[PDB]
Amino acid sequence: MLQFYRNLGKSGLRVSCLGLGTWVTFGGQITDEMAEHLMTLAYDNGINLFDTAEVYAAGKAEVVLGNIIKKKGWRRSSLVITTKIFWGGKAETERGLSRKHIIEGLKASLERLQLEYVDVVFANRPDPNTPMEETVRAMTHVINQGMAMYWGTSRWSSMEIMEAYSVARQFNLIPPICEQAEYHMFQREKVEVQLPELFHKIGVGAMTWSPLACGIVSGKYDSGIPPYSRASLKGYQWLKDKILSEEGRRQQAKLKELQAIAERLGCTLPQLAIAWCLRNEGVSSVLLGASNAEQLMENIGAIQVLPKLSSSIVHEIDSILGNKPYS
Amino acid sequence: MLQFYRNLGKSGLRVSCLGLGTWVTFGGQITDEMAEHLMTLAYDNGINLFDTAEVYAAGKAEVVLGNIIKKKGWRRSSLVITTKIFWGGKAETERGLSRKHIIEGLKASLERLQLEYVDVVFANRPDPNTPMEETVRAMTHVINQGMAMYWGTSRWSSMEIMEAYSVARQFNLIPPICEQAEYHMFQREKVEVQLPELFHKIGVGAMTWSPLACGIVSGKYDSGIPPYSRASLKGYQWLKDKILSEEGRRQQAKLKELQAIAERLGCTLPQLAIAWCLRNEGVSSVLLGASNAEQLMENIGAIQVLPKLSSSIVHEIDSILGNKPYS
Amino acid sequence: MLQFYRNLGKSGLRVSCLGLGTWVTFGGQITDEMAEHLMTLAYDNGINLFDTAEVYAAGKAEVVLGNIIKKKGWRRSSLVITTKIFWGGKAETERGLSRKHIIEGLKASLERLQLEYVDVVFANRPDPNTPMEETVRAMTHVINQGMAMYWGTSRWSSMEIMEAYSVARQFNLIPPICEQAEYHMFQREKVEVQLPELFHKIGVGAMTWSPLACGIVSGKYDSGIPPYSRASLKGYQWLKDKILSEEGRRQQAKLKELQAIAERLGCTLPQLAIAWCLRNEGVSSVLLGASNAEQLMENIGAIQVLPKLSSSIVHEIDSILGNKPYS
Amino acid sequence: MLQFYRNLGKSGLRVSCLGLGTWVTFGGQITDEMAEHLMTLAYDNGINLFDTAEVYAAGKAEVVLGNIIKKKGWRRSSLVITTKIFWGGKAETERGLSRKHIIEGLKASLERLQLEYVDVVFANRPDPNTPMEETVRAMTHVINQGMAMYWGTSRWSSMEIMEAYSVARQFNLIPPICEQAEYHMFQREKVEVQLPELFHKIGVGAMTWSPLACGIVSGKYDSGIPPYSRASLKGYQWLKDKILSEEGRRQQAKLKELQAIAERLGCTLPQLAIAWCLRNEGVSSVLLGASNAEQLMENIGAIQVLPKLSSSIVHEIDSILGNKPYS
Ligand SMILES: NC(=O)C1=CN([C@@H]2O[C@H](COP(=O)(O)OP(=O)(O)OC[C@H]3O[C@@H](n4cnc5c(N)ncnc54)[C@H](OP(=O)(O)O)[C@@H]3O)[C@@H](O)[C@H]2O)C=CC1
Ligand SMILES: NC(=O)C1=CN([C@@H]2O[C@H](COP(=O)(O)OP(=O)(O)OC[C@H]3O[C@@H](n4cnc5c(N)ncnc54)[C@H](OP(=O)(O)O)[C@@H]3O)[C@@H](O)[C@H]2O)C=CC1
Ligand SMILES: NC(=O)C1=CN([C@@H]2O[C@H](COP(=O)(O)OP(=O)(O)OC[C@H]3O[C@@H](n4cnc5c(N)ncnc54)[C@H](OP(=O)(O)O)[C@@H]3O)[C@@H](O)[C@H]2O)C=CC1
Ligand SMILES: NC(=O)C1=CN([C@@H]2O[C@H](COP(=O)(O)OP(=O)(O)OC[C@H]3O[C@@H](n4cnc5c(N)ncnc54)[C@H](OP(=O)(O)O)[C@@H]3O)[C@@H](O)[C@H]2O)C=CC1
Ligand SMILES: C[C@]12C=CC(=O)C=C1CC[C@@H]1[C@@H]2C(=O)C[C@@]2(C)[C@H]1CC[C@]2(O)/C(O)=C/O
Ligand SMILES: C[C@]12C=CC(=O)C=C1CC[C@@H]1[C@@H]2C(=O)C[C@@]2(C)[C@H]1CC[C@]2(O)/C(O)=C/O
Ligand SMILES: C[C@]12C=CC(=O)C=C1CC[C@@H]1[C@@H]2C(=O)C[C@@]2(C)[C@H]1CC[C@]2(O)/C(O)=C/O
Ligand SMILES: C[C@]12C=CC(=O)C=C1CC[C@@H]1[C@@H]2C(=O)C[C@@]2(C)[C@H]1CC[C@]2(O)/C(O)=C/O
Ligand SMILES: C[C@]12C=CC(=O)C=C1CC[C@@H]1[C@@H]2C(=O)C[C@@]2(C)[C@H]1CC[C@]2(O)/C(O)=C/O
Ligand SMILES: C[C@]12C=CC(=O)C=C1CC[C@@H]1[C@@H]2C(=O)C[C@@]2(C)[C@H]1CC[C@]2(O)/C(O)=C/O
Ligand SMILES: C[C@]12C=CC(=O)C=C1CC[C@@H]1[C@@H]2C(=O)C[C@@]2(C)[C@H]1CC[C@]2(O)/C(O)=C/O
Ligand SMILES: C[C@]12C=CC(=O)C=C1CC[C@@H]1[C@@H]2C(=O)C[C@@]2(C)[C@H]1CC[C@]2(O)/C(O)=C/O
Repeated sequence: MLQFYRNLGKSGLRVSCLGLGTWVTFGGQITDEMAEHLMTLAYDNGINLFDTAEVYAAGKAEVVLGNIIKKKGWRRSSLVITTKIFWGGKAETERGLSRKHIIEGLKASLERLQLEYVDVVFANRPDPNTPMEETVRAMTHVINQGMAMYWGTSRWSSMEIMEAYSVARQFNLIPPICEQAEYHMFQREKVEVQLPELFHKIGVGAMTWSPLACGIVSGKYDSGIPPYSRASLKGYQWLKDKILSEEGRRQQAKLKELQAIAERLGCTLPQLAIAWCLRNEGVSSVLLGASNAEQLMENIGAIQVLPKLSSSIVHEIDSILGNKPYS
Repeated sequence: MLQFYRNLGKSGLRVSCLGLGTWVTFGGQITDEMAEHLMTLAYDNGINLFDTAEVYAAGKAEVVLGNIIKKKGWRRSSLVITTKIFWGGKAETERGLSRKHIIEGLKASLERLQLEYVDVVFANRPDPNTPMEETVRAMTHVINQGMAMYWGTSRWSSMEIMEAYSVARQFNLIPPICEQAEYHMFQREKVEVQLPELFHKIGVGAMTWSPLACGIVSGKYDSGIPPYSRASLKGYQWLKDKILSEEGRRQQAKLKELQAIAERLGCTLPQLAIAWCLRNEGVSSVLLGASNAEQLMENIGAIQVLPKLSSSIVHEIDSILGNKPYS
Repeated sequence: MLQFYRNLGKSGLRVSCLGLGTWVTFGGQITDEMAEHLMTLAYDNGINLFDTAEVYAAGKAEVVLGNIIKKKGWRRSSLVITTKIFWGGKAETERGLSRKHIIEGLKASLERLQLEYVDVVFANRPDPNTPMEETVRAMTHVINQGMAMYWGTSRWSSMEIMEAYSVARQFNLIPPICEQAEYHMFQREKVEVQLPELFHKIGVGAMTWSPLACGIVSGKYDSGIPPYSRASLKGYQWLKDKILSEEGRRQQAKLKELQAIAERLGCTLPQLAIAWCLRNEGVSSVLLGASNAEQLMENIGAIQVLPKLSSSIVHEIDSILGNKPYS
Repeated sequence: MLQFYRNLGKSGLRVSCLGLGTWVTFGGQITDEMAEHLMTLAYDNGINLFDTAEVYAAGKAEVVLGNIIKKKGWRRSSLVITTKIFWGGKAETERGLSRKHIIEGLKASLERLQLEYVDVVFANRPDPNTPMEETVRAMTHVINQGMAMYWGTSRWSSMEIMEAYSVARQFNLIPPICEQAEYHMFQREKVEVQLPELFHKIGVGAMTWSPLACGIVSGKYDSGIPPYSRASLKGYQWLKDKILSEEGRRQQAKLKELQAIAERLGCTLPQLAIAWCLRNEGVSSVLLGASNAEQLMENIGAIQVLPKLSSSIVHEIDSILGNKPYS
């Protein structure tokens, strides 16, 4: 049976199995009014996890997220707000995981969010120019300063996450509680094989992103790049190329076969994809993305699909994908 | 000879052998005017220990306690105020011993109390969803932040209290100074056998609660549930059932025999019961409960009974109760 | 050659070899105007060390000391202000070295002093009811909170000071930098034998008090208790009895012989006594006491006596006193 | 190829290979208007490193630097501001590396700078009267207090820097990230031989000063002390004597030969000297000094000289200097 709320890794932080992200949309692709409606729908449906980053829309995503929280007046204690730090400006010192940028970056993010603290502050990616000890000491400092409750990693290799733990235990600092990693039918290796090891060894939880591979898994690009789609937005040529790549067309081919299973289960492809991401209880929460209310409500409906993901169905999906990693 | 003031465990915190609790009464069963009178009587009689919790009357108990302190103008340095954290709201993240709720919960409690800090912050019960290290780190954090002077446990098993100590010594954090445990003639095992071990091994003190078993030991329920009694209050059906249970009637049977001893000593059953709780010097303080001034003054009179609790009397009481635990 | 300024123990805090205390006088025996003049004379003569305590004149000494500092406008960075904590009120919890009283006591002292911090906060005496770890953790906390730069002990045995060091090194806390001990011709054992060991082993410095044994060494009580003398003040019967005791008269007998040496050196008995206290370079600073400007200026003149304290003179003084401790 | 921005030692702090210092000039030799122009030129040319000290012009240098930052409105996150502590006043306690002066000194510097924190706080020189542990604990404290991001040493021997590291690792404190050392054609030993060892062993970076030996390397003193030159300023007789010393004239002799190489490379002597200081990648940044815009722009032009410092050129320079240290 699905437990809607679960611990993020071994930490005491309880999050909904689904969260709502703000990449591309908040302060960018969608209006603040649409953003307000989406967050309200999420909150009213039990979602307590909202993710953002200092880099999203050059800080505007955080401003919008913060405005909604203040306008709606929801109790701060009922929300789990997370933000990621790494890209905070054009100046040399305004990027990275140095103590200087972690403190300056988080302080600026909190100011934009109109919050005293975030529940989890994440390193948006690894920093090849800053030693682990400095970063872990900085993360520990902002937590001790009450600017964050916990910290986590994103896009870090399992060895790098273990290195952070090593530094934390050697210098009696605070270890990370979660790794925010990409997870969907076409990106499974890290989450299915590596993360479970980190959970058992050092309690690291898995909060996944892009469950629909930026919308690709929806099947919407089955015949070209639809107008208004993310892949058609300015600054997202990389996504369009990926979709139009040889491999991208392959993916669409497999999606048609997966569509057959969805109809069979009585759900949509996106609902099948999102439910699939939560099938295994190694994933603490899946961060959703949505440009409108129809998509968000559809996505939230993935919860009803879970009970239907039998061993046979899963095996059938693995046969189609043909990318089941080795354990 | 009885020493009215004593250290709470091995810590330097000095508390009166009797304290006044706020469960059921403050902000609930009794008026704020009655609450003011009761706290004033306690304070004027040397009591410096006052206990509350974020969950009592949904925060109203703390508001009332805080209003009295401010109105009476007693020096903060002359008071020992304690509050318990665990149930702070209906949202998923508003309960438990996670760092998030410990900080948010205590901050909200202090705001209601109109205090900068409590002397002891207690975990109201064990949290099966939060690792010990997180909880001990959080408790240590609020103490270092000046929101609490010390921390303690409540309703924790002796192994769990030792686990908190283990974590504290392994990561150089602050260990707990006290366990708030139930203690009365019908619940003796933990306080008489387990707590003494913790005192000698890790200095944990014992602050006990419900010395009259919610009023049962008073003998008032000898013939049914009296009107206005706690057991007749809305939301306390559990107490009524307990009193009307097979075991509950048994307890009343033994109380009649204990009543004979009380008359013999020239005191009331409640005074005998409370004095009994303080007979052994393993108990640092007993938290009293009272819905009116007659009960409180009667209860405080238990101090004069102590000198009379001879070895013979104690043995006689053990014979009647027949529940003397094994050491 | 005498170095007027020296390190307090092995710490980096530099103090004048003479300091000015506030016991009995400030906010008590002398007017605030006299207090202002005395502190000004001290400061203008190079003294940068001023000592007080929460217990002196029930907090009034600190208020007077603070008023003078604010009125004169001396740079805070040019002063070394020390206060002692232990007796802060009539309530049970308003005394001792518990974390509660150390924090509440120092906070109240700083408020009275109108200062953000003291340079050294001292435990006024040992606390038999509070474990060392709690006290050292509390002292470390107020230093980390910026309420004090360093901490020290007073009236503690050399074993107790070593215990504080043990706790500090075991839990990585801050060790004490100084012990404020009584030192004069009739009380030499601890300072001459024990303190030097602590300096070499754990860097503890010696700041001494009552160099004239409350005025006894001045010879003023050679024929009874002079009017207006400290021994004649209300609340100082203990001093009068000490002076009028069999041992006290003995002391006066030896003082007459010491007076002969003083005349010979061309100085007064008090100057000889104070210079004697600084003869050995094991004493970092001697805290002076004075009820008027004549005494203070006389006392400060002890510095010119030092060059004259030859080995012969010292041996001659030891012969008269007959209390040279064993090394 | 030259990387304009580089890590300061192994820390995550990224600095421009050239920085601008404020010694002698800011708040002293040059007007605030000239200072503003120089800092603006530096900033606009990519320099993000600005150095000062509490002792420069008795605090006026920091005031001027702070006024410029506030007036220009540059983002704090785009700047790396460093200040040095040691000489903060005439009083005994207003100098040194004691916890008292480190905290009071840095607090006063920040107030003058109108900044909440500096990126790096440096000990301006070693303190023979303060134990290393006290100093490292104090440096760690101001960093934890958010008054500085990191700390460093200046003018410390390689053994003393290693001692700071030893203390930091023994007591789990923060180690230094950089040593600010003198480096130019006539002072090479420490930077070329000792500092590289510290970089590899404990990650300490090298930020060098006086690349032109106070202007001597410019060749301007080839025929006496030019009017308005630093050596002619009041309070700099020491520099004049050094230039007019036997050794100083020698240096000028070698400068004439170096001038030949400069012309050959198509650059000025100062550009050759500064580029020389950056030839080796063991130096993280070179702090420039300038009394006017012509000098600063000339100095910044040293960057174009680097590509020209071939092995032959370097060897030729070593032959002339004849002071190549032994590795
Ligand atoms: N740590 C990291 O580096 C990263 C973190 N994240 C986090 O994860 C969150 C989710 O990632 P995101 O890539 O947005 O998620 P998805 O992969 O689920 O893509 C969501 C996007 O796909 C489209 N879509 C969503 N639902 C449907 C539907 N039912 N039918 C058709 N199209 C649909 C929408 O785009 P459109 O309508 O414009 O086509 C929407 O914006 C982010 O907001 C962020 O918080 C994301 C990436 C990286
Ligand atoms: N840590 C934990 O989980 C717990 C902590 N506590 C703490 O302990 C405190 C005391 O517990 P509580 O259960 O109230 O204590 P008791 O068991 O002593 O019960 C007190 C209640 O019994 C009745 N009573 C008291 N004295 C007399 C008397 N002389 N004659 C007749 N009836 C009397 C009153 O109820 P009425 O008049 O309504 O019948 C009164 O409210 C609490 O306020 C709280 O601070 C309590 C429980 C749990
Ligand atoms: N840590 C601790 O427990 C203690 C700390 N202290 C500290 O030490 C300081 C000094 O101690 P205190 O006992 O006052 O010092 P002294 O033993 O030097 O006694 C000073 C007193 O003696 C008299 N006196 C001083 N100089 C002369 C003189 N030249 N001729 C005649 N009489 C003189 C005055 O008293 P009068 O004129 O009234 O006779 C004066 O108040 C205190 O203020 C306090 O800061 C002191 C005791 C204990
Ligand atoms: N940690 C420490 O103890 C020390 C740190 N420092 C730091 O290093 C910085 C730089 O040191 P500084 O000694 O000023 O540097 P330089 O050795 O480069 O000397 C700079 C001075 O030389 C002259 N000069 C500069 N460029 C030219 C040029 N192109 N042609 C002719 N004359 C020129 C100017 O003086 P003028 O025009 O007056 O002749 C200028 O003020 C300082 O500002 C400070 O921040 C410096 C010393 C010690
Ligand atoms: C949540 C926690 C504590 C607070 C925090 O900010 C970060 C972490 C991360 C790693 C956790 C840790 C614990 O609470 C204790 C854990 C969970 C540990 C990993 C192993 C662990 O050491 C363990 O399993 C004890 O049995
Ligand atoms: C554009 C960006 C920001 C600036 C930049 O110099 C380079 C990149 C590359 C990749 C980006 C990144 C982000 O902005 C954050 C992204 C987009 C990341 C990949 C995933 C990501 O990490 C994230 O957070 C998902 O939402
Ligand atoms: C009070 C204290 C210190 C402050 C605090 O917040 C919590 C505790 C709890 C555990 C205590 C501890 C001590 O002070 C030292 C003690 C009392 C210890 C248990 C054993 C102990 O280690 C001991 O016995 C030294 O002899
Ligand atoms: C109602 C409550 C709160 C909400 C809830 O979901 C479940 C319970 C159960 C048991 C309760 C608890 C409290 O509210 C606090 C209580 C009442 C506890 C038992 C003792 C207690 O721990 C305490 O503090 C005594 O006063
Ligand atoms: C001043 C200091 C540091 C700051 C402080 O608040 C208290 C102390 C007390 C004990 C000191 C300590 C030191 O700085 C290092 C010392 C001085 C130590 C005793 C021995 C020592 O460990 C030593 O000798 C190293 O050689
Ligand atoms: C009166 C006092 C305070 C109250 C009390 O219950 C008992 C005493 C006894 C001894 C006193 C003490 C003080 O007040 C501080 C004194 C006077 C101490 C002896 C030296 C002392 O420690 C000190 O500080 C010298 O100045
Ligand atoms: C920057 C740092 C961390 C923050 C800080 O305030 C000071 C330092 C100085 C020393 C550094 C340290 C590290 O981050 C880890 C380093 C860089 C270390 C020296 C060796 C090191 O231990 C290492 O090499 C791990 O591989
Ligand atoms: C004058 C000064 C300050 C006062 C003093 O009693 C003695 C000196 C001597 C040497 C000086 C010093 C400074 O003022 C800072 C200087 C000038 C240092 C040598 C280099 C220095 O350390 C520095 O910072 C370069 O800019």
